[PDB]
Amino acid sequence: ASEAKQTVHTGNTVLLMIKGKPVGRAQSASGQREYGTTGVYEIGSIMPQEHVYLRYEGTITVERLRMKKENFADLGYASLGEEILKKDIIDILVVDNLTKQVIISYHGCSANNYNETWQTNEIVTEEIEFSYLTASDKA
Amino acid sequence: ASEAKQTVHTGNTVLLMIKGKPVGRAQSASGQREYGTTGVYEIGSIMPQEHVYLRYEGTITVERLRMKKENFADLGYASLGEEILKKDIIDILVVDNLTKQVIISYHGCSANNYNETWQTNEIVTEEIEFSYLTASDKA
Amino acid sequence: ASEAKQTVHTGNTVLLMIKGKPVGRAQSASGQREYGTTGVYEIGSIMPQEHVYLRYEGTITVERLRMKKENFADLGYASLGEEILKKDIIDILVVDNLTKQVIISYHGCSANNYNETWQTNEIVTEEIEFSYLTASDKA
Amino acid sequence: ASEAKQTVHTGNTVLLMIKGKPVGRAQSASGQREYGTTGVYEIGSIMPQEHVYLRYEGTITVERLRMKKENFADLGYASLGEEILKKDIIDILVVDNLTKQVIISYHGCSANNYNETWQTNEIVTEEIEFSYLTASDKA
Amino acid sequence: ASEAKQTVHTGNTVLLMIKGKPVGRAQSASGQREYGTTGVYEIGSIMPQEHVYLRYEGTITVERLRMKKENFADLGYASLGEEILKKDIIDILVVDNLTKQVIISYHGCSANNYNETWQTNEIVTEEIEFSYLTASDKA
Amino acid sequence: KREDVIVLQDPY
Amino acid sequence: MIYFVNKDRIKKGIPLYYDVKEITYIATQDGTVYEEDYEIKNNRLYLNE
Amino acid sequence: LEDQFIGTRTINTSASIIKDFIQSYLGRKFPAEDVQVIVEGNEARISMTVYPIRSF
Amino acid sequence: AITSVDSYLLSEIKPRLNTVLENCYIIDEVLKDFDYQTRESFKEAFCGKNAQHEVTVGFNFPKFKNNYEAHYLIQLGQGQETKNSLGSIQSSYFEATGDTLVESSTAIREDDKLVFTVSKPIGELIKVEDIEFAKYDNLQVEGNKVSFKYQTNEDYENYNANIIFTEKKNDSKGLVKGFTVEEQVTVVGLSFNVDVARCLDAVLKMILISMRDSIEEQQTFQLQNLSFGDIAPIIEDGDSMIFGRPTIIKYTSSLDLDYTITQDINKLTFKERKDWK
Amino acid sequence: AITSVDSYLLSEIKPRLNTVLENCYIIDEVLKDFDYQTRESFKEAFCGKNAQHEVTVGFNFPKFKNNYEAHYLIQLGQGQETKNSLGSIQSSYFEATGDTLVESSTAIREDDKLVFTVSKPIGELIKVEDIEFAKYDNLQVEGNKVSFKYQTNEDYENYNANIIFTEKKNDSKGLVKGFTVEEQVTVVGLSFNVDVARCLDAVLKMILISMRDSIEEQQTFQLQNLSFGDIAPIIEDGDSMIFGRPTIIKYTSSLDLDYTITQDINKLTFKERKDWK
Repeated sequence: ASEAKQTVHTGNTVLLMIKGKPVGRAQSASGQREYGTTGVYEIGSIMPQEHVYLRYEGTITVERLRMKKENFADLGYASLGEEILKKDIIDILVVDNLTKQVIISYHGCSANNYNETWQTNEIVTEEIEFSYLTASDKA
Repeated sequence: ASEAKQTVHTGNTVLLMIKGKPVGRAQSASGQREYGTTGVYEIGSIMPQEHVYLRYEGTITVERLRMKKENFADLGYASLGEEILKKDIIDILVVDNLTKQVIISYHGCSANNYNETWQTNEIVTEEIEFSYLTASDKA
Repeated sequence: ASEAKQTVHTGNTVLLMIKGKPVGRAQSASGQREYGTTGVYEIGSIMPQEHVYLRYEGTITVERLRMKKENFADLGYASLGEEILKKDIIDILVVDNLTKQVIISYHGCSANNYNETWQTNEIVTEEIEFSYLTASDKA
Repeated sequence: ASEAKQTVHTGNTVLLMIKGKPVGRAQSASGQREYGTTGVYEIGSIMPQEHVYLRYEGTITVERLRMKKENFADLGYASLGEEILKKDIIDILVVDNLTKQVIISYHGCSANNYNETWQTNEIVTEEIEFSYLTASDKA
Repeated sequence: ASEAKQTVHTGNTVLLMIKGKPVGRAQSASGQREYGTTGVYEIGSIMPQEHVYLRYEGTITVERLRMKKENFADLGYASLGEEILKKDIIDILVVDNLTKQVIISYHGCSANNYNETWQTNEIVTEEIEFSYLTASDKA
Repeated sequence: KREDVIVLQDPY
Repeated sequence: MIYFVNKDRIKKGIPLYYDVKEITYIATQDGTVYEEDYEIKNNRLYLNE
Repeated sequence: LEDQFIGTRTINTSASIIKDFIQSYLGRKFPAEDVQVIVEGNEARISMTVYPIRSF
Repeated sequence: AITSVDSYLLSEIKPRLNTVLENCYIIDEVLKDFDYQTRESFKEAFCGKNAQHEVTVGFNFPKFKNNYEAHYLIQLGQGQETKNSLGSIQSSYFEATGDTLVESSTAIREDDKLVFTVSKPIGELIKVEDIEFAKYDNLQVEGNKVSFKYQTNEDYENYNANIIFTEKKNDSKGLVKGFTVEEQVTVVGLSFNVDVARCLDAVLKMILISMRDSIEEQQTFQLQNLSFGDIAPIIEDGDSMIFGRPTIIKYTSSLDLDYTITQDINKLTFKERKDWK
Repeated sequence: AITSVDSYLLSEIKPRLNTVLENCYIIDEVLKDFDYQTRESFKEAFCGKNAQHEVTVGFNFPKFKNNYEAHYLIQLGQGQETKNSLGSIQSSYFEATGDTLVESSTAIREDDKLVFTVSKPIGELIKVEDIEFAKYDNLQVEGNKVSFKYQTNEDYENYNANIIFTEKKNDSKGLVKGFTVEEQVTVVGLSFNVDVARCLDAVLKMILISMRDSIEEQQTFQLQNLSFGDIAPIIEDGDSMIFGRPTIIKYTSSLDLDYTITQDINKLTFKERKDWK
């Protein structure tokens, strides 16, 4: 039995795609978003009178096992040195595995930091964080 | 046996409703509230003489499993991009499941931040936080 | 056998009372207190010469399971909205269960913050914190 | 067999005494001490040239189960309200249980803060912290 | 069976080399990297208009069991005292164990701090952190 | 073994 | 055997656990049940309402 | 005054939710003590008390 | 109160089981995921008013033989106290209140009031269904009657409502003293046919889901939690094996007593007495 | 819905097992890591259309003898509820929706619209394969038909598509009430030849990997997790031993019911009534 009226996304249900290639062995993606909501106050009451949006901000963080080939460094999406200055913005798509249908798009991603951890009883881990210009979904 | 003289609310006893629809698969709601209580001091004693209320503040935070349909983004309550500027305030009701009777109302909610976490052994999680203008209950 | 020469208070030994009603299902009470003790130093030695008391401060924090009736909101001791401006100070008594004898009184309590947490596998929890003007015991 | 050439103090080996009475049911005592050691640096080398002592500071913190009688409040050593202004400094002695011989003396103790926690599955706990003027041992 | 199309690096797959000698008993290496990505905002919209890279920074941290010979102090890479002023920059290579092929190079490493922990039920641990001028990979 | 658990009519 | 008798079992008849060939004793709180007030058919027991 | 909703836009509504909704409408826009809600079948009759002017 | 989870479950399951089994399309919906022949055979045998077989419910350790074709065995399990109140005060009351009740009733006119009559004295009124009264309506409760002003409400002179309320025992003060317990009951659907055991499992899970909304376990017996065992032979050495799949139902509930207080104080009085030293 | 993981696994494994075994190069790829003689012997015996031996699948506790040369025994295991929703509301719907379906279909011209016909009434359309319509295309759904404007699309007059959609039961409101369960099923490949047991293990792991992409366990039965036991003699005192290696398949899934709501409100009405006090 398979029902649509209730369903949740799961780690197996969702592809992560960059430039039309799926990202293998991605372990997590974390999207965070903030609007700077500021409350308005005045003489005459302690209550907030209004809220205003002032500054949009958001980041996408991805953890991945470091493959022997097609790393973020080998794919060119990450940067180790001054060549960060020569990487154009990229769009990261999170896509439904069954329907191949875009769930959410992060547009204009730009790398904040890049980590690699080499450890003796574990698989090596990449982690990367991007600032992005906006996010959207289409249906 | 069923007694009213003692009873506590529980996760099963309480509906969460927005715009007259129940929010499916909500995992938690956390309501927090602050009055800015400031103590008055003077030359002549170390004791506080009085307390005054100066600034009301409060937030409602909701965690939810990301459904394949009727997400906060699909319902329109959340915002991913600049369209946050076009969302009017909404009222969030917490309602007794048995009597359909309002327990507490959060009025004038406005989104502070919105998160989604995609992870490989778990169901995807939405989380959202709103500032609100006031809260009330009616009986 | 029952001995007085050693005895400690326990969760079962102590009633919490407000306005002459016992608070049902209270889970904890935490009383904290500070005097601002400041050390005096001078040219001629590294040692503190004296200590002085400069500013008394204290709070009482209470956690409670949210009952379906006689909540702090229903009792009126808590406030959800602007009606906080209309609540007079209240005195909170901690009382020996056996002798009905006052152990400690917190005088002039005034609410700092109020929380409710709604969660899916748990009983709902109230928590409240008051600033108070003084504390005393009588014997 | 009982040897002196190696021996360590233990919770059972040590009495805590105030004003010549042992403190019953004391759970811990923590003594902390600081000298403000400041390093001297100069043009011409990165190395520290010297260290100087500038400000002595120390505290003694005691946790205790709240007895039904002879609390720190009942003994008068603690203060709940403005009567803190009328408590003279007291000396706290830590004493060898076997020999009745003073291990360390904290002189001129003065209370910083006082806590009581009332909780439903536990014995009630007092905790108190004093600033002190000096510490010494005699042999 | 051995496949290249998927493979991840692991603690056993990777040599750490300094000055053409492998570092024995290295327990972890952690490489971190930051570009100072700053968002551009203006009057007329809350959205970020652009992101700019402003300041590259990175560190390599290595934990190692303190050998009886060929410590970082004995190898001369670490410094205990003023002789830090006489250590030239060194390049740290992380190398594929099978192919002897360089995975990533950290160039111009310079020591920030150096720790040793001596403990009674454990092997002694060295830990060292370097700032580096750049990182690169070659293929 | 006796037919206690599942019990069936007599053949006639 | 023992059965609680209810409106359904009155209307539908009690399906007996055993393949009863004959009854040697039958009784209730009110006493013995007389043969005009019970019947067995198809290994079902029917009782007077 | 009128504000009205029709067309299956809601689930599991009750007389209490109606009364709060009206006060949300009025609070953002008269006393909650002064209004009554009766729900019956598909109808919710909302009744407002009002004070005509008596002469002294 | 003191409570008995096993007897609650027996009392609640038996009518619900009967009312599902007498209603064919409910079973046809519950068993939609099973194999077609399993579904149709179960529905033919046990379901509908003409069903020749029957299910049964009862506690373990009876002295007689049971209907081993299909039988829900209820089996009281472990428990432990989990959360305590300060002073063990679970609540306090000014008027001794009984169980919660829901009753259907109709309005009637009486002396230009509308009234609803209830079978028992109303200790507290929680809700009159689908009505919220204004102050103008002059809502009053008295004895076992609810009363409601006629003047503006004449259209409702025969309005039909459900009253949710609770009994009163007596006018007395006291403290509800007690604690919370977490307690387990096991239920197993025995059948010598494995496909019947699997269908009885499905039906029981449906029944428990439906039970979560009942007033009994909304007010008490909260936080129903379900665990499921393997399917296994319960008895193995008859002419045939008997199979079952256990389920464990865990509930959180209050155990408490009404400690009545006889002491009452109705006047302070003041006196001044003079100290001549 | 209520669900039966065991019957799902049986229904899903049997056709997949048949379709792999009738296809030699698939087995030749799956067994590439085994010893050459093991691989060739398995492929000779069980594989291809001419295979004289056969594999079999079924539940445990049959009353007859099985094909102990190669048999997948399916064995329903434990489970527990893991995550609950507030109010137990798993979802809500304005229109009672059935199972998800995927069907092949072809466009046809009708009255200068293109239409796709579907075997059942469309409760919701999720995707028309390889098409994204513009507003100009005037996409509409009606009954069991999808309809699509002809004017600009004449080249596609016979276009072949797959429709992903879901049934509707009826036009009614309600709440999907239920919870999530984590549940285990064991599967073991029995053979009296140890090399056959090892090959049946490999084939089963391949089948389960392939199963992870199916709509059934994408929409339900999510988060498949596999555990593996030792290889051991299952029976030890025949003329020969019977060997097997257990695997445990664990699934997370929703148990829920459609609680329909009959209450509907279609007009508010307002009245003013005057208080003369």
